[PDB]
Amino acid sequence: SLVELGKMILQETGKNPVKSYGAYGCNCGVLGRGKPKDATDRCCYVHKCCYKKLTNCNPKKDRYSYDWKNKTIVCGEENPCLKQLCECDKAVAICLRENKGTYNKKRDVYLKPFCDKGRDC
Amino acid sequence: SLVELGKMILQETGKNPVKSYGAYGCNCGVLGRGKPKDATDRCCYVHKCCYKKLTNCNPKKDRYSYDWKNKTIVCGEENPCLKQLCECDKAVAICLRENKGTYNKKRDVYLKPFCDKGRDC
Repeated sequence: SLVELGKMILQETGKNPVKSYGAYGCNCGVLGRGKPKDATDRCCYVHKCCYKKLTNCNPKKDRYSYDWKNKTIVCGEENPCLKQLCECDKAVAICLRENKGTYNKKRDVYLKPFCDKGRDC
Repeated sequence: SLVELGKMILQETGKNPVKSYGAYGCNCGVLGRGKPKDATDRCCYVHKCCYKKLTNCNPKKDRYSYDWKNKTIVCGEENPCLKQLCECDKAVAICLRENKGTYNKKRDVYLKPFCDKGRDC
């Protein structure tokens, strides 16, 4: 859920996940997918397609455990669905950190007027 | 939708809805419910119980029309679902305005600093 995902983003990027990625581009936050605007948007695109392959758990509400060892997200053993979900969340947190260099404040809202329909995952 | 809900909260409270309420307490913003920490937190708890009654529409995605008359939110006539959704969104904006005097900036973060399981809607 967002408790784990938002914490990972905070730990990797240092940014408020709700205010910085709650509605970034066409793919970051809620409101689904779309053709990505930038590298940051592409990370969230990757992420939501990771989520869609998961069907035995609920990424929105299911909780899971992980720990922070040597400043690295270490996913715990849960079951396979929850461990797969942990890995999706870890991947996007690292991705967003690596593309902070091109984060653009221009694209942080909720109407999505220019977002095109995304291709199938 | 999210657009109308955020616009209402801005019009009533004068605050940035995402920065001020995107993660306030246990019930404001971020998905999930819990024992409210104060009155502002309780406004969002009632709001999420309001949403759960609705099945014929999507609260997050479905747009509805409302108006601003005599500095008052006035819901348009929509269908019964969208009308009830507008009235839920209107009540949460008014409630947050009413309880601004006890707004506690110790409480606007998303990890759910640790909330107890909420009572049933």
